[PDB]
Amino acid sequence: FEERHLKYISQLGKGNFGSVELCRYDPLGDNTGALVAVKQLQHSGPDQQRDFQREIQILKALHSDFIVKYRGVSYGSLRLVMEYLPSGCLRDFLQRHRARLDASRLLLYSSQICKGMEYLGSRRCVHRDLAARNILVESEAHVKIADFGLAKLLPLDKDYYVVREPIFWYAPESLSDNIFSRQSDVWSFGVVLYELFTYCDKSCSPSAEFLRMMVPALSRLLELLEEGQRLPAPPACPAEVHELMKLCWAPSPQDRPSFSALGPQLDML
Ligand SMILES: *CCC(=O)Nc1cccc(-n2c(-c3nc(-c4cnn(C5CCN(C)CC5)c4)cnc3N)nc3ccccc32)c1
Repeated sequence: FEERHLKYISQLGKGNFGSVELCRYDPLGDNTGALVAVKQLQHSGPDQQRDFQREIQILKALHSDFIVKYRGVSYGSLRLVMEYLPSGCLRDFLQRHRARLDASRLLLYSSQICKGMEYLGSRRCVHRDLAARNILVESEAHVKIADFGLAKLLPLDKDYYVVREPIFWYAPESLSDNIFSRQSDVWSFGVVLYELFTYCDKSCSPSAEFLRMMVPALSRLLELLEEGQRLPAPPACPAEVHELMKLCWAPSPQDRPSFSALGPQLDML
């Protein structure tokens, strides 16, 4: 993509180090292009540049109807071009349209994220940042997984990555030892199920609820969880959905289900 032809339209979100923009790719120069989401880093230390170059590679190598489709890059500051999903992130989506959405639909959105994550597993990829806010809505019927800004691939003959270089979605062994894995994303998925069936309600949000249950955070959370404390059953959440969450939140990652194992259970409800 030629920088000069990525004609700016509007800004969609603004982060700590980097922000995303809405653009139209009009190479013919006649206001008739294709609408893409473009991502840059503004003020960013070398640590954040190395990360952005992986995202571009990881995201490029993924081909799944439940992950944001990479389109290309620009100038190489390097800009990452992706498809535009105008319904915006699921967290804010479930809030707005809470009335119209029912359990059946939340199951559907679960199924799709499950399948999505599963695919990441097959690629030996750990999202490390899986939550309702990092889901996006294509349509009422379709959601895609997003922000691979903290995604890391597994070392070629290992099931886990110890990261040296967010908190309420982590697993104990990620809180305690900064160990990350497929099996840790299953934990995180347990949390997104909570988020889904609370319609991401701010009041009983994962953040609020763990704060209401308890000196710093990481260590107070790691202790709570180690002691067996988990997030509450959401108001009207069905029994099977609540059970799948508990299984997702198992202390030992080897005992947590796989997305391969999760999918069929969610789909048969
Ligand atoms: C709920 C959290 C949140 O705000 N997330 C978020 C904001 C901005 C950009 C991304 N993001 C994209 C991406 N975003 C959109 C998008 C964002 N907002 N909209 C709608 C605009 C119109 N209004 C009325 C409703 C909201 C659309 C569309 N397409 C994409 N690709 N992509 C990435 C990739 C990495 C990080 C963040 C991304 C998310």
